[PDB]
Amino acid sequence: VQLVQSGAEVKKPGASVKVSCKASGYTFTGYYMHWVRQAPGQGLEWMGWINPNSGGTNYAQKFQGRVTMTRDTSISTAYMELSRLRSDDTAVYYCARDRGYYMDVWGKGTTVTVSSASTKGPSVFPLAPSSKSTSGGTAALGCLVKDYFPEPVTVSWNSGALTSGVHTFPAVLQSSGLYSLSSVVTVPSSSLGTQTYICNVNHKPSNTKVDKKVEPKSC
Amino acid sequence: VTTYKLVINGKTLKGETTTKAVDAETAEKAFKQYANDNGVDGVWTYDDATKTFTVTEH
Amino acid sequence: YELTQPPSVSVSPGQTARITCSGDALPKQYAYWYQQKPGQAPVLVIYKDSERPSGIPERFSGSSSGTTVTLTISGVQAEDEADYYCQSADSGTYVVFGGGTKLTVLGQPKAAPSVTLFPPSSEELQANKATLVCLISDFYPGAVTVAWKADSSPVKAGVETTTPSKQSNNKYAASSYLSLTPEQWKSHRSYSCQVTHEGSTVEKTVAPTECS
Repeated sequence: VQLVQSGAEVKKPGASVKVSCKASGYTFTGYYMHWVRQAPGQGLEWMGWINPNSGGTNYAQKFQGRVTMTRDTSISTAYMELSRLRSDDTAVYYCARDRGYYMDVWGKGTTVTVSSASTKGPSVFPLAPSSKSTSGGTAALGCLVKDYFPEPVTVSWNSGALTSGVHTFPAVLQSSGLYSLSSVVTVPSSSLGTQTYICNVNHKPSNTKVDKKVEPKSC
Repeated sequence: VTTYKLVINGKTLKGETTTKAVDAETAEKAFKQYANDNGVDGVWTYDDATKTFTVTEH
Repeated sequence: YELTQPPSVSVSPGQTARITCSGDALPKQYAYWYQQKPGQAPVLVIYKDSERPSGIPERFSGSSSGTTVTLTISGVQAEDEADYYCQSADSGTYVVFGGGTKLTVLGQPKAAPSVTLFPPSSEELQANKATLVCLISDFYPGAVTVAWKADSSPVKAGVETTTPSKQSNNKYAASSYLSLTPEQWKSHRSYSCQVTHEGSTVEKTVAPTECS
């Protein structure tokens, strides 16, 4: 008993997408098929069901007029087409077999990614040293790697000579469609006047490779 | 189009990027935008032998 | 119509975990529970309020009491750490999922977040932009909420916050970014990032510099 889904889709806002779900190991027409999506870091969102025997459907009102579920019984395949795509349609789309309404077998999901962004190298700004642990005598300083696309970027410190106390955070996806991340190093506060700290940022898709010296200053 | 290079020789930002353009004039506008977005405020020179723009602070 | 479950529950190994799900239509609608681990599709663990699929460990059970249903895991194991979703229906015509509960099976002591807040740099202000950066690390369990303030006033516009991600020390990290105009940044006395974890808040504040 298996549900086999189609490959990842890459779309721009306004486009449509059609994904597929092929059933095997059971009688396809004997069980409703649901579609359930999940945006990154978010919860499960039901989209609707189809009765593969009759073709009858029932959509969540949020998607009515923009989603179409169909099936081809000769190849035991269900389809979900979503139109007028928006960036917040970016999600994993699961098909799931109804047992009864509840879902006992799930496909592996198909990612649909909707973005208007194009390749763009990052701007790199200093995160000027700030007291981390007063009792510990440490400071945190870093680089903000802003407004780039696509992921990933590589960050090192002092050309690989500074590796202890480095924390590069996962990137945020902004509403603009561009990413930003931060990398911070925790260092002795006493070192701020004497050791130089440089973050090395490489964003190969844009051929951007820059080094930003992070001075202990505000102006 | 062909590829042009930018070298940034800033007070604290140093490094490089590229752009593709029909000519150096159009590449320069893209590089000025990139440098402006980094807060760079410098002097611009162009080396036609290597298709490299340089923006220098000091 | 909505089902309500707590965002996070933690338990020590061997204790009984309980996750509730509430909704006005639950009295005469069946509830269902799904487990989801990272990178995986959901797995049905309880159906029809209290029935257990034949391949699921018998330490999983379910119960119904009017408008609240409960998923109970007795003698909880480390492998039971997962997100859990309840599911039902409204007239029984649309399917609804709860918002999910992250169940942490505690493997180390609870740890409050370390919070570092950075102001915009002079060079970004020169570029006619301003980003405040709130970096949140070393927290456990791995769930936080972030609130920003302009002086004393809540600010919701221009906030982007990452999901929490596990660190190499099994604690968690997240980051939150507030985008402002330079004029907004300069016109307030301070901005603050407030991180709530396990019902306790850690706040950091930054202020503009008047550069001569």
